[PDB]
Amino acid sequence: SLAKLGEMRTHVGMVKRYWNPKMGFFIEPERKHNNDHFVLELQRQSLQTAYNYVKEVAQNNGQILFVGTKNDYVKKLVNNIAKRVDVAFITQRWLGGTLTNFKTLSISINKLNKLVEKQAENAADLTKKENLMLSREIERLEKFFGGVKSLKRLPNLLIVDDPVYEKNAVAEANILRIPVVALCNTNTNPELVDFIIPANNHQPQSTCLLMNLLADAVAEAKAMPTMFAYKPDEEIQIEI
Amino acid sequence: FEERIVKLKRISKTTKGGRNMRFSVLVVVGNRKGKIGYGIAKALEVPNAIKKAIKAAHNSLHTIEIHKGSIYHEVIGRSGASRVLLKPAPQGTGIIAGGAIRAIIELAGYSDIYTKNLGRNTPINMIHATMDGILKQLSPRRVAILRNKNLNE
Amino acid sequence: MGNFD
RNA sequence: AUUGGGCGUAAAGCAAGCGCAGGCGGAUUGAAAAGUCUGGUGUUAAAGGCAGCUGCUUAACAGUUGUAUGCAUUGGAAAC
RNA sequence: GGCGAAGGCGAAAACUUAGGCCAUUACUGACGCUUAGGCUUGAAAGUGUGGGGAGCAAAUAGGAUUAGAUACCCUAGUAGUCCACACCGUAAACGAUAGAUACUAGCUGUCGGGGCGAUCCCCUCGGUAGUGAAGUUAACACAUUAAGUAUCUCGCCUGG
RNA sequence: GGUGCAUGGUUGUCGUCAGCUCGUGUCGUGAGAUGUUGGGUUAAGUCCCGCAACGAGCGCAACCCUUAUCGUUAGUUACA
Ligand SMILES: CN[C@@H]1[C@H](O)[C@H](NC)[C@H]2O[C@@]3(O)C(=O)C[C@@H](C)O[C@H]3O[C@@H]2[C@H]1O
Repeated sequence: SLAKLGEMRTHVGMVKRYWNPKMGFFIEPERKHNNDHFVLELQRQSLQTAYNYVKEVAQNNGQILFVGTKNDYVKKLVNNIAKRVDVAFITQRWLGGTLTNFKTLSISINKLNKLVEKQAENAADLTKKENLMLSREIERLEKFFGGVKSLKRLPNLLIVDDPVYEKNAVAEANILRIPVVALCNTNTNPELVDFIIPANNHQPQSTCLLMNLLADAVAEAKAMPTMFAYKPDEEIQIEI
Repeated sequence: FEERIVKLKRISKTTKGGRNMRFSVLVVVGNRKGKIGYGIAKALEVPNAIKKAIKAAHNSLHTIEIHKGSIYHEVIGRSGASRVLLKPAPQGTGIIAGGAIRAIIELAGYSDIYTKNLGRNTPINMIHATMDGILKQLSPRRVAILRNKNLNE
Repeated sequence: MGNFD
């Protein structure tokens, strides 16, 4: 129904035989190609289910936060998607405690407001040390609390690139009652994710295509244009 | 909504140039109508520890179901090697329990139940085992939906 | 289920 | 600790092995039924436990109405 | 790394013998597990009979050391350490885990058997190790060779 | 007059050493750990990058004073 299979050409390429046998129903015989290869029909069905759920959630003002922490490609991806659609985002991964309670988020947003509206009148009046401290505090807030400045209630949804390397937030979400949608190839615990996406993120092109697809999925909620949902073209771009 | 104490203890960590004495408090919270929980806290004095324990227990609040004002099926709960054996009490006999178990059962809004303790009694471990056993409770609708028959028997 | 409200 | 516990570091798995007796055991069918399940019959005294009733001013009590495992014969059931 | 039930087993060869693994397309007909009592084996030190006794060396002597040193250090010197015969039956004789029976996610090395084949890798049955989810144990930790799952038998356990 | 092992106040020492604990949340049935951890940079949890941690207080630095440059005030009993 969406994203015809002719555009998915390099959807595999995960690590060699280092996985979790909690999966397997989504995987074809492993020892036949020495790589984690997925079945594409169930892939498209899961993608359609994820699209349906995210559009249902966002239709009623469901705000989402991206999870982008890997080295180079996902950084630019999350930057582009966050600057395109008015949603919160995470630059560097959580240190714990920034998602389990709102009071810390409240003092963080208060610090951000005070800092910006005070540094608006303090840039060269005193020594370079205090101005540099103000700039460093701004940059630190961008590093950790950069995207969390437009929310008054706890985030109702979040999209994760992989449960590994982001275990803290997903564990809190298991503790919490918030639904979870995430990417996972085979190195996950499927119990911790409620909307499984068996889409491999090893190849950058597939990650870019899926991220743009989800951005367009959340785009229709706020009445903003869509770019790559039914387009008969696959995103091809040499790794930077 | 009752917040009765269970067991308050003196604890202390030993450090170079003095050891820090403090109070540890165990609390259990129950509306007597279904919302129950338990918590631990430690602090330098009474009020901070009490507030910490109340907040912790309120955060971990969870509901519990009532079967004709009784626990309609047997349960042997275990946690930290402390067996708790709970069995239904026919209405018109009264509720029997020991102090900590007394408070736990009365705080959960349970009319009567026959209880027994196996193993070395220990307050926190016993509370954990009892709550694990009570939250393990089944229901006739559960067995009905997991079975083919839609009746109790 | 869907439609998280 | 049959109900109702253990044997790695707290007591406790023998230094290891061959094995008598004992205990426990692959599937299908038959026969009886050695126990078991299930009836009838006779036997488990009286007093006493337990339930109802009655006269002791009344409870204490006493009496009465029944109940109580087990055993043997006898006929069914043949899943173990 | 391998072997055997354990203790234990490493120069070369000659003789006899033990059990193990794989395909069974072969045979007999459940003949299987465990095992009270008994029986066999069972490091090293020692006891008895007799040899041989190069070194090594408890006790023993001397010299240093120490307040003292009947010890660590050094030089001396028997029992013994070797073997033939008949004894002892002790242990940290430890995986401190009795055996057997099946069953319960994976991953990485090593070796043995079978096939394919320059080696190498491949698959299948196994010995043997390490890593690691469920689960278990109070914890440590254990993890298809379980301290998991349940069963059968024997032995052992009741404060110091 | 005595009891600084009965005391307030003040003082020495580690020592101008940089560590001490706190709130929140997580982990573990627990004492507890997590920050304060690892890597660079200084004498310094001064500072930052990463990390199941985020902040916050204390001491440390900055918050006082002088010396050396200059502006600017008054020129005396300096100055002449
Ligand atoms: C040798 N310097 C030490 C060192 O700085 C100690 N911290 C690691 C420090 O610890 C203290 O600050 C304390 O917290 C308690 C006291 C006993 O010693 C104090 O003085 C202690 C200093 O004397």
